[PDB]
Amino acid sequence: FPNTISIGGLFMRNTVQEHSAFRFAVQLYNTNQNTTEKPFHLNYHVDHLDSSNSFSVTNAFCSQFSRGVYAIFGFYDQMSMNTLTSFCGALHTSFVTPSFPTDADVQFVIQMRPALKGAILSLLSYYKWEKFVYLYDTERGFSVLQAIMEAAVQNNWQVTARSVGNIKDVQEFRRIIEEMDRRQEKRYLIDCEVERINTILEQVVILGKHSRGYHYMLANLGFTDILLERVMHGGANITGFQIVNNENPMVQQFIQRWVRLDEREFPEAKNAPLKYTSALTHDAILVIAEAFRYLRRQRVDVSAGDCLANPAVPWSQGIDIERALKMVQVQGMTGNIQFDTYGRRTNYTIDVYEMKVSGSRKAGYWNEYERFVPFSNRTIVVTTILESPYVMYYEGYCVDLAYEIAKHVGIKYKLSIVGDGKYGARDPETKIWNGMVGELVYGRADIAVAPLTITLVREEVIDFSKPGVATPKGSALGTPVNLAVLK
Amino acid sequence: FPNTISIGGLFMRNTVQEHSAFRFAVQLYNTNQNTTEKPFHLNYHVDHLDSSNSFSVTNAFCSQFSRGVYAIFGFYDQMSMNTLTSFCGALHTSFVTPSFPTDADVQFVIQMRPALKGAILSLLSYYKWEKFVYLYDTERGFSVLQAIMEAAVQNNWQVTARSVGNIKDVQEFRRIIEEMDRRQEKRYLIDCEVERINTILEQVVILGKHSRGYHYMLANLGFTDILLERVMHGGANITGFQIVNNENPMVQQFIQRWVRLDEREFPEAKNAPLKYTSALTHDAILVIAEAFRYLRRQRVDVSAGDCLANPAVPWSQGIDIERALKMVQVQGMTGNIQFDTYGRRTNYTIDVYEMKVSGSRKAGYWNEYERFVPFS
Repeated sequence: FPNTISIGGLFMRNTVQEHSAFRFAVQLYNTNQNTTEKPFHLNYHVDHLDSSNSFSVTNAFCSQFSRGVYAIFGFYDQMSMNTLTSFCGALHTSFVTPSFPTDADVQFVIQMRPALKGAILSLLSYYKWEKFVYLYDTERGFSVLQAIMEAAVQNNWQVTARSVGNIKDVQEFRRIIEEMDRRQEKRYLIDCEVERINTILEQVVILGKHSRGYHYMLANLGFTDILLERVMHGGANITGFQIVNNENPMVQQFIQRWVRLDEREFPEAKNAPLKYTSALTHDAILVIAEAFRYLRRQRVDVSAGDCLANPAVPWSQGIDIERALKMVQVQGMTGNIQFDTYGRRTNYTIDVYEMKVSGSRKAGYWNEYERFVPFSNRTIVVTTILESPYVMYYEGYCVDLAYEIAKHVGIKYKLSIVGDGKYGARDPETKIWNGMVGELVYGRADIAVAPLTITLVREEVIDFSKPGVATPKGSALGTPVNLAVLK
Repeated sequence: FPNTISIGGLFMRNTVQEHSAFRFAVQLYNTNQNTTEKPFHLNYHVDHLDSSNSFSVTNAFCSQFSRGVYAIFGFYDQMSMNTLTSFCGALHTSFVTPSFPTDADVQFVIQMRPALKGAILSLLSYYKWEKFVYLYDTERGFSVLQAIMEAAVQNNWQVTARSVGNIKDVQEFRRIIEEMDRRQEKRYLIDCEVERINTILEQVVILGKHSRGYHYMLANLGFTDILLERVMHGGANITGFQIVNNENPMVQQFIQRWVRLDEREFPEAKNAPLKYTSALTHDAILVIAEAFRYLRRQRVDVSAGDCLANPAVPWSQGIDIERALKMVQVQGMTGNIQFDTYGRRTNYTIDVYEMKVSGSRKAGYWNEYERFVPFS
């Protein structure tokens, strides 16, 4: 068995705290005095790669491979995931990563990040969500999206799915929020990156939808990195998922020893909140150390060419190292760590937090076997037209009719005069309705108590009561308004 | 100058007819008896990619690079474009591709699928499309989506965009169509693949939303590969784009010599409709031949290691080959062929077809300088 074991490290951009955690964990493993805990020295060959250039990624991976490594700890993005995964699976080199788990079943990859699909489904079942929105981007895989769609089909849910990964203008976010609010959707499920979640939440705050009655389920293990002070001040319900529990004594020790690090040699240390990815990196170091100690104990011989060989010769010892890595049983900052045959984590203990007015609170926890266990009248827009004797400065015949109708039906109504001041007609060129007909067809109003003449063209886009009151087609107010008009 | 020019071929899955067209065009160039037309013998080395294992793609590209190739004709998709483009740019190896043009500006890649942004925008402005649906997928890049959104912001349109790339259940298509119909959306822009376009058209036919009052603009070259008879009987307006003019004498001669080929030697050539990708492959052979003939004429010397050498030193003659490939002005099956500094088509004409009940009719043509010119 070698006296010193070297591993490769692959870090992307915007990844500085994780690098510090990696180096600090290696230093901690080396510094251990007990020979049993540290039977061999550990070395790293950290390198930085740009996922936007596959050539550079291949060169970095091949430098790591040629220099001689036993395992590679690295990050991959949706762009560079394929290259690293395929090369690692082809050359028989285990790849420990804390990034998003791969959708497909691939060997020689150990993913430190637990999957959120089961927890999300369990929370949706617990909260009894039968109809909601799902704003998603495909930067962490399609597993969650496919699971949500399959569950909705099976359970006959009403999920409004929207891909927000390609949106670069916040006005589109505002339009989406307004359109979905007009449909009376109180429940959102945001499965996006931290910055995208922040943008969506801030657009919500400006739109003023953070009041009571709104529930936001942030499907991201970045609850600490999400800015929601405004939203908690609003009073809306927020549900989040986390894996690093501050009450764990190991986490407390790691944090207390992590703060005293100088910001020069360990940048970002003791400056910003500890990202969960850093905990995953520390746990990855622990997993590698335990696996290699197990390999040494069992007296397994371990001991490099080029990536591009037509007769690709895999390591005879690669399978042994992969098996040793995947059979590990350790306790780390993220709890129990166990991997199945495909390198995915098992025995999750995801902490489910329910944000309260005072602050964040632990709602409960989710495990693979115990499932989830807890720790415990809108104003209706009435579009009208300014025309005597129907509407005057409001008072008039139509105002009285609207008051009577809103009395016969149980509703609260707010009048609004159409900005363009037109009754309505289809433009022959652009096929765009205007006036109150346009307001009703496009959902900007719920009812039009105005002298709208009943016509064949209009009857095909909206529903008229008896001699008439107009409503958008398919609305729930059609029959009540008709009956009120009768009486 | 070498007496024999060798090129590489990288053909992904479902690329049989393009392979046959590649071989046939190379044979046609070689069989020419004119001394000036064929000053060298053209050889090709064909490999088939998997496109789903980056290791396989890199292995194939490195085999091609090592065996010795002056140019590489190939295909790529969104899941293998980055690898081939990066390797070709780094090693100064020209990559002639009929695939979708890259969103970003990259070097050492000659793309000859004309961009549809200008034609689509011109048609939208000409038809007064100030409110329409936009069903798109990202299998050919985000260029069209970005152009449409910028145009909507600038012109105050009311585009309703929907990414149908990740939809695998037709019920989602039906729900989307029903929702847009409840909002009185009569005009659609479907920038999707041929299979997804066919699925969407099947859904609209099932829902009956193909009457005389609906207009569908299929923003995808390959108008002949889309099943439109069912929607044709409905009477809805359908607009499509093409780059191969069937009445072109060169296309006529190629078809005449192309339908009388052995089905064993040239599979898919007979009893199948020519794809625009095959025409682009033939035009790519024309471009390569013209570029190397020009290089020979100017007495430019052109004449290889491994992919991953640190530092990777590009070979000095790659600049000259790329420059000679990008300065060609040749008339092929897809009309005029010229390239700008970034290896994209210029001075290209896109035929706009409005399909009627009687049959498809060439409504007009679009050019960069002269915009949409209807025939009336």
